[PDB]
Amino acid sequence: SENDSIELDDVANLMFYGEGQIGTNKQPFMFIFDTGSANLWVPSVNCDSIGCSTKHLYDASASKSYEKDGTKVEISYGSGTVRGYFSKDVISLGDLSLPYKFIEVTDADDLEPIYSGSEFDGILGLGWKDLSIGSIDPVVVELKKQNKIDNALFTFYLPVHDKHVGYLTIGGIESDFYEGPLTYEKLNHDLYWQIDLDIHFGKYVMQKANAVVDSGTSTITAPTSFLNKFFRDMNVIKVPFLPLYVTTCDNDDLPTLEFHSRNNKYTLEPEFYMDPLSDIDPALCMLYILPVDIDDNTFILGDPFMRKYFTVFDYEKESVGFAVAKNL
Amino acid sequence: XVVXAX
Repeated sequence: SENDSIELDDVANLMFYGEGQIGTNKQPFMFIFDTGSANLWVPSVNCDSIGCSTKHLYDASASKSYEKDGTKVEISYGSGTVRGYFSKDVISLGDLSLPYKFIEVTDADDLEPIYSGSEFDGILGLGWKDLSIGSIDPVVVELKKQNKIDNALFTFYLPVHDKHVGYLTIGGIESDFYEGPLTYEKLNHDLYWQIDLDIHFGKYVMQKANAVVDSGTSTITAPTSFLNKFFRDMNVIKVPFLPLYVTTCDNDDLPTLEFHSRNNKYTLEPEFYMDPLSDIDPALCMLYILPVDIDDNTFILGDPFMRKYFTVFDYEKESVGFAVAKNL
Repeated sequence: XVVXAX
């Protein structure tokens, strides 16, 4: 049905870019449609921070739909922190436009080495209102109210390493994205799209561990203790600091990650968090399982999982839509 | 990579 899929342009399969637009002159912007956060920001012409010299900086004075605020804010992600000040304007995402309260970053120095070396200009959240800094009603939630799209929900379909594109459809569930079945899980809370799963792969079972489906995380995630015993086996190598372990790809002891909620079980095979590391001898590949510690035992199910199952997000259904992405 | 809010 009628909607609007925002083509996300993959990068080494560990982050994907979209094409946002702000203001009347429709100032273009390479965004990251992230669900781990619920705030939209763009670097301001006032961003005197180096990692800003190499990108599209928003220019208020060039937009007639630019409303002033100026309240200062911060936003802490895993890759760093950014700071600037509130402003409001007409944001565009494909065939849809809407007046949204967003942020103009002025300070991004904290987001290095990530920012200064990537291609996205800013971030556009997609999480829940109570996770946003400011209690900003979520973009997609908004376009629902204003009777602008079939349903209040978006869709995530990503390619692998390369192969083909990926899309972010806002509104309705495009069925050409998954093969057959589609199951739904409640939510624990309305922050990050989070569920109550029993995460495990080896003999490491954990009850109701918090699992956050995240488009903005490029790696899966378990805490330190839950991983220190990961070397209990897995002759995984630890290349110097950053970004994570690298192992041999024809190994034979790497356990299909098992994620299962009572209603249904989701399984992830090694093939998902491997390779390339080819030119650098094609018999080696990167693990792609980082040790991240949030609050409690929070597991970050990022791309790898979304790389297997085509996902559906809905504020209305108030849950996530899991189902095998269809490599077609 | 990136691990997008805390």
